Amino acid sequence: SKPYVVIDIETDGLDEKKNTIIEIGAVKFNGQQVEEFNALIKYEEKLPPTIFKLTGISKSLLDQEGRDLKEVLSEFLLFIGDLTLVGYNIHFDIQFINNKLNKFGLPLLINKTHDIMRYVKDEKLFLDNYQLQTALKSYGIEDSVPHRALKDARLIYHLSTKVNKFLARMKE
Ligand SMILES: Cc1cn([C@H]2C[C@H](O)[C@@H](COP(=O)(O)O)O2)c(=O)[nH]c1=O
Ligand SMILES: [Mg+2]
Ligand SMILES: [Mg+2]
Repeated sequence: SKPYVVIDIETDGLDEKKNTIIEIGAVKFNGQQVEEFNALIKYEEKLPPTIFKLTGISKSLLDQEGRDLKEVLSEFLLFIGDLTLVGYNIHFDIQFINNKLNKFGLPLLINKTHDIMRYVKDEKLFLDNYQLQTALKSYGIEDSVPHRALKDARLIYHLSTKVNKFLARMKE
């Protein structure tokens, strides 16, 4: 019943400093209903075709639909406000987002956070592994993970509504 925002990003690599954000997505429960945020990011580098393999995102898509990262980050800060942020291995997203906020002279995140993966690890002890895809199956969600920011955030949000220990902490 408390508001929260599930966040997810896609990147061109794993290094918060040297790699960059190519898509941001978020699903906000504002206390009454759901709202959504999503932007692809303009990109001037060489996207490792392994990124194309994983996400389906190409240079052509970023050129055609991408938006300036600083502008998008400013809008993202307005969308989340000071609400609790939720994710799946959320430190990955926070490390990238804070690195780029700092780079552009924007405020950094000070939001409280909850990580659905932590709750899954404690509830589903016998999972083969703890990739998001594996966790979803364990809770009766058979969707394939597309590795697109808003689509993944929707799946994480759906998962959040099925993890009782998380819901108990967010109640009231
Ligand atoms: C799964 C995976 C992700 N990544 C990067 C690119 C993805 O956009 C970003 C976040 O992953 P994700 O699709 O699960 O949300 O991390 C890699 O560089 N190699 C990988 O094997
Ligand atoms: Mg992710
Ligand atoms: Mg993703």
